[PDB]
Amino acid sequence: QIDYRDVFIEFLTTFKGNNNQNKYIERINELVAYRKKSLIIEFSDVLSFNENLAYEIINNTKIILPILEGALYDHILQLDPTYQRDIEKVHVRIVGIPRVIELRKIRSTDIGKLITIDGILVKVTPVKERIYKATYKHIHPDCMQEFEWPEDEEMPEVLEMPTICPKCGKPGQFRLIPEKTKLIDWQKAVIQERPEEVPSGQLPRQLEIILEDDLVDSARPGDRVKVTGILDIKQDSPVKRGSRAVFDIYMKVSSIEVSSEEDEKKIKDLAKDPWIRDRIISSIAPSIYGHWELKEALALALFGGVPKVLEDTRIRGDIHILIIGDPGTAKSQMLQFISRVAPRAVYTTGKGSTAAGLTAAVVREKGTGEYYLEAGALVLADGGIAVIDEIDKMRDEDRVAIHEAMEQQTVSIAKAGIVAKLNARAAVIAAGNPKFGRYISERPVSDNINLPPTILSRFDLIFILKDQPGEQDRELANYILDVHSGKSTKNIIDIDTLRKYIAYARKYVTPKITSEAKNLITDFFVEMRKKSSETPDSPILITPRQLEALIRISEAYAKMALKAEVTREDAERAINIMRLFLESVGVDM
Amino acid sequence: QIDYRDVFIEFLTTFKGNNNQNKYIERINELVAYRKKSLIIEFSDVLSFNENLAYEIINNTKIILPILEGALYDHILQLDPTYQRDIEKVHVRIVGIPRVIELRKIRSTDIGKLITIDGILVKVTPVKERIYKATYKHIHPDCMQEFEWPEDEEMPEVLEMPTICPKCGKPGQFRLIPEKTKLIDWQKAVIQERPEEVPSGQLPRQLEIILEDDLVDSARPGDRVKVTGILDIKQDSPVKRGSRAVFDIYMKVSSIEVSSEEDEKKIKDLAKDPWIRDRIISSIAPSIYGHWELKEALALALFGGVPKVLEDTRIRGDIHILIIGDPGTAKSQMLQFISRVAPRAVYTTGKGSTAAGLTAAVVREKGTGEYYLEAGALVLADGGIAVIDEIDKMRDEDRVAIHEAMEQQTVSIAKAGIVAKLNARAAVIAAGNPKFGRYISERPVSDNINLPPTILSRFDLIFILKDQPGEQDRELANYILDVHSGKSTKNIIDIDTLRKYIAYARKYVTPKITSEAKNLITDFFVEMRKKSSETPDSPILITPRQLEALIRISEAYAKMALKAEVTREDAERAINIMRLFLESVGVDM
DNA sequence: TTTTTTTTTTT
Ligand SMILES: [Mg+2]
Ligand SMILES: [Mg+2]
Ligand SMILES: [Zn+2]
Ligand SMILES: [Zn+2]
Repeated sequence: QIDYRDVFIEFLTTFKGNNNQNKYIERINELVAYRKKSLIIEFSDVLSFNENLAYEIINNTKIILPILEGALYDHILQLDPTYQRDIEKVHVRIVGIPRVIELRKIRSTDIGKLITIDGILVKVTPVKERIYKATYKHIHPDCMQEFEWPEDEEMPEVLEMPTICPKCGKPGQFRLIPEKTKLIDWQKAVIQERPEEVPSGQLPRQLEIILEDDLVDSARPGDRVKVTGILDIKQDSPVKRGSRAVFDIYMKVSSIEVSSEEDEKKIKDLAKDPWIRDRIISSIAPSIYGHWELKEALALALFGGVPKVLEDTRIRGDIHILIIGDPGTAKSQMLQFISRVAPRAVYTTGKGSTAAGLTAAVVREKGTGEYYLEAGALVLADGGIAVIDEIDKMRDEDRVAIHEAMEQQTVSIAKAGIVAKLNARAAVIAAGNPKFGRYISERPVSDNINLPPTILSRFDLIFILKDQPGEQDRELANYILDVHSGKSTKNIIDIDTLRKYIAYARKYVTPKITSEAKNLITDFFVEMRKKSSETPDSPILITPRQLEALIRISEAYAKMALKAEVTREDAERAINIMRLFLESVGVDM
Repeated sequence: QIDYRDVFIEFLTTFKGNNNQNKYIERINELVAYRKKSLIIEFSDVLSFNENLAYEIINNTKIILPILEGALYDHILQLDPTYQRDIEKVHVRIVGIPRVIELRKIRSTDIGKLITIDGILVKVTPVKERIYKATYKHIHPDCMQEFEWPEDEEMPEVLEMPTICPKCGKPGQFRLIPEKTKLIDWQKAVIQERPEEVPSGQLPRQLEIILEDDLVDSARPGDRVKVTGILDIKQDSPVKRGSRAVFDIYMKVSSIEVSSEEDEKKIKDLAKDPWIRDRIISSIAPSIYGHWELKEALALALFGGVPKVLEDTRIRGDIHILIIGDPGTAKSQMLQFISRVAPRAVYTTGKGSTAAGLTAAVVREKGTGEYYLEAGALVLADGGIAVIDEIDKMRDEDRVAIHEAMEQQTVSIAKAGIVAKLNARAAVIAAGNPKFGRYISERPVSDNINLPPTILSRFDLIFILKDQPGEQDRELANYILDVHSGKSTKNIIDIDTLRKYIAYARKYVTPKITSEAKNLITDFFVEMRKKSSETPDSPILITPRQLEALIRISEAYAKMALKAEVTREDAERAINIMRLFLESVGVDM
């Protein structure tokens, strides 16, 4: 019963963070500048400042938020009167709730309480409008009266029409007036539990969440998010009894977090090391012995090149890697590691995927009867990495559907009266086996690969892996047994901070090509083309695409060290890595 | 007539266990400490204590269970007052009901009586909420009153709305109030009769069961369960009568069990025998003469290895066995025995299965038109054993769908806008015939097996069975006729005990590799690679997977004797069994 | 009819 608005104001105005700069007065300072009508407050901060205040938000969230939000609005008005007539209400979002519940463990006792759920966003609906205060006209020749139907109460989830006119007391028919109705933004989304918490032999479960007002379009499908809000039962057709007094539960989101300053200096400290590139390479798949050249190639694909957008066309900035090897060469283990360290990645297999599922699917809604597009794997991976294991097992008629997405980075659909074009700017990493399971050194490269030259030319680097039992078996066996014994390699960058390093580099680094790097790349390309003409029967063709691979690889090397330009050292590395690629496919220089 | 609450309370406090330890008193505090809010009792113990109490439960179940619930709740509160305000209702479940009825023999006379049914779970729905006490607000300009609609009575299965407002006596509009409504967890499951109970030439029958409150998520599909509760008729769509006074039936589950301390003593006593490993092997398929190396191999697959989960990757712990042999070599008979003895096994046929059915299928839901996922055979066998008979009869383009699930133990689907990953951690045992039906000694091994090297490397052990007539025919003929004569081999562990032994071993034993075992395994693997390179023509490749096979087999041998360490003795056995596998495929050592 | 994944018969 004690007043908390005064406690809120002093907490907001007076608070000391770890940085010791009064974090919480800068957020409200930016609140009036950009007019976002939403404030983020950490539960750890309010708990430290006032234990009693933190509890009251947890257990009395229903009747403490409108009071608390009203106090904040008055303080905002005092700071700047211009906020009036621009924003009517300001929302306060609380994050970091200790009450975290697994999606499968939700029971009846959790209804009506503020909880937090971690999951994967799979579906988003277009933004719509919801009525919370309607206006009606009594169509009865004596009334012609206007009244807001739900008095001193917002309109419930199910729309209800008045039966007795409050202005005359007589029944009849009522007409809604849209221009006098108050609306609010409304969006529906579906949250799926993470594969980590799925029990054995069970399919994952899904939960429906509702986003309103400024929370709409705050995330995209495939993201990993944490949602805080209140659970409630869902009503769809209350008019039809139809027995079965059983309801499903939904969630009203109060705040959403999508998966800080101390990370910047931590990343900058790593880049200061002159051997940062070697540290990153050594940190790729620490459980795999050897394969140093493959680890270097996979590191480049994670960073990628610099895309170019021009007046008339655009140039692909992503790097594609293809690996062919004998079974048991740990090709899949490295691909699994890539899908974990990448900030955004989609893992698919050759046999378990279709052309429609990879790019886009045209699906007909049974109710409406209209066709609409469904995002494929490549579309969902835009701006990230796409992994296609067992690519050689895909049907050739089905594999050609990704030819344009791999180079033009677009998906074109002309089906069922729908013509559309979707961006698919995603790097592709693929693995497969030779034609006869294992590579045969007694036969040419032409029949060993068994892939059309069109798709091969789209890959920047192609590595052929040969399992040759030699003198390294003892070293390999010792390394494997140490892994099984729990021994772990040291002096490596862990997966969590490595993911942050890649995300920062891909966002704030854009290397430029210098004059000295141009000469080295130009000379190598001329020699590469001349050497290729010696053998025309090989299925590997040196096209102008290979020249752009040199540029992309060179930029990726500079981006690893957070450099602002491509020097001659990066060009030398780019030439060296492709020399190994050419040697593997049988081209010697 | 008389009150049994005093008898019930003293029954728990005065009952004596097997060794006079009062096996009910220590359950009460466990319920209090863990707040499990559910207590189970045994009918035979109740019958052994007081015959009158047992009859009243078995007959007047609908009027004595709430009475015993109240007495139990009072006894908990006095034992620990803190139990209040956390659990407002405690359920008591009775098991071991003598009234057992087959699913196909249910008649109208059994309706409303406490009965027990044994069957197989097939379908489970997501957990929902059911209203048992609602709150309404009369939307009439004069009432604005809130009341609980069902007075002194639970809300029936049909959602019924008040017609006359009790607070004012007038009809009108009533609005449900979810905040004041009381809910209860609700789940729906389908149970199927056992295959051995189905009459000749008919499909198995199914029954619908309802699980509520703590009984939700009590089992997974494919389990064998025993459900006890009251039968009742199902009212689904009573809005329109449409004649047809015929109704279905459903069961309200009161207690459920799936598929003990006495068994642990028996299991531990068996492991004390030094020759337990040989005793266990002799118990595998007692009706099959010979094939000692195959029985030993099948025993290892039942126990398996130790899966390793690291911060960046995970290692398969299951063991895969492949058998190729001439027809009539009892391959199918031995595989059928494995399905019976394994705690969780799925039997499939190569011809009677498809790629979608083995791993996962995307099906368009008819009600909404939206695609969703259906678990395949491998997913349903997670944590168990998958048996694939006639693997050679599968289409090659269709058999490759299980390559990922057999090594990475995952299933990836990218179809119709659905991207998902599922765990398929199961062991695969497969059997098949050579290319020409029977093994041809003239031709090499490569054309006899007729399988790609990729799938062959996935199998830890491969055995080739040759039906060669010889001097052993008389011994085989005598053994078969003795089986047909009813004679049974003695000194073998029964199938029921063996299943319990395997389940205990797989849950509480995690062997570790010692230094001595590491040296023996490393030396053998190096020798294997050197020998394989000398003859680069065999269809078997010694990949690094073979090294991990030795580790998994070594752990399985230690796990068979409930040993916590892998001594040198287990390494020698693992090396010895692998030697026989190599000699079978013609790889001399 | 139409696109899609699936089991099935039959164009
Ligand atoms: Mg692989
Ligand atoms: Mg057979
Ligand atoms: Zn009126
Ligand atoms: Zn009333």
